[PDB]
Amino acid sequence: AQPLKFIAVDYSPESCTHSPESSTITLTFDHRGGSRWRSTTRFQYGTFSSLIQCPKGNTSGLNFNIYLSSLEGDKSQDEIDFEFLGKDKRIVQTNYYTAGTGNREAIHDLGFDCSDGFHEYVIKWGPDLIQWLIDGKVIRSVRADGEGFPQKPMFLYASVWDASYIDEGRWTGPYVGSDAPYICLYKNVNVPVGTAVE
Ligand SMILES: OC[C@H]1O[C@@H](O)[C@H](O)[C@@H](O)[C@@H]1O[C@@H]1O[C@H](CO[C@H]2OC[C@@H](O)[C@H](O)[C@H]2O)[C@@H](O[C@@H]2O[C@H](CO)[C@@H](O[C@@H]3O[C@H](CO[C@H]4OC[C@@H](O)[C@H](O)[C@H]4O)[C@@H](O)[C@H](O)[C@H]3O)[C@H](O)[C@H]2O)[C@H](O)[C@H]1O
Repeated sequence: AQPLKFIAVDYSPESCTHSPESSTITLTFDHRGGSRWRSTTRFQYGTFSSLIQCPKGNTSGLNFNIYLSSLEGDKSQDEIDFEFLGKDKRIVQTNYYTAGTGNREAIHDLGFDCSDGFHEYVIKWGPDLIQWLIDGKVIRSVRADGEGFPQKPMFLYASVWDASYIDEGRWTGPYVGSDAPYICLYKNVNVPVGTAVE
């Protein structure tokens, strides 16, 4: 594993702040919206990790995340996700996509408030096994079957966005915004050294 130091920012770069000397990338959500960072290379399998401290206060409406995707915006994509749902800061959702088909959501109870400090989130991606880990514990394991598996090379992505418009607000809640600016911290992001492609 190696630190990720070369990133790209896909929109609203003034809402993404990188402090290389502290190995910390910070995404802000406020009246300007949010932002999204990514690796500049794709990867073909490997282990991906980050310390994450989610935003303070009433995060209803917001989605903050870290995920692998073959290309954000593509509708036939492969993906592996961690997504925090802002109305409940004591859960995280995992999911994965195969050629544009998802619908494999699972909700996990964290046992902590995801904004209380840094916690470690890890995705291990292989051709027949994917694991999600939180603070060193496997929380989900999936194996390849006839129903598809993520195999395209993928970028590492993270964003904060207002998802309150999704499913009439049932997914992340209405956006209240009482505690803007919301700041999500990503520290010690680590990506595979030898399966980067590109
Ligand atoms: O949750 C992570 C991940 O989970 C998977 O399950 C899913 O497959 C992924 O798509 C999802 O990724 C995140 O998706 C959101 C929503 O966008 C997606 O669906 C809609 C489609 O339009 C997108 O292409 C998909 O990516 C995404 O958040 C949005 O990203 C947009 C950019 O692609 C943002 O639009 C941009 O906003 C800029 C800022 O200003 C505008 O928005 C804020 C307003 O205040 C302002 O008035 C607007 O002008 C614009 O400058 C820019 O032109 C515009 O393109 C959008 O705001 C944002 O919500 C996450 O980034 C992504 O990680």
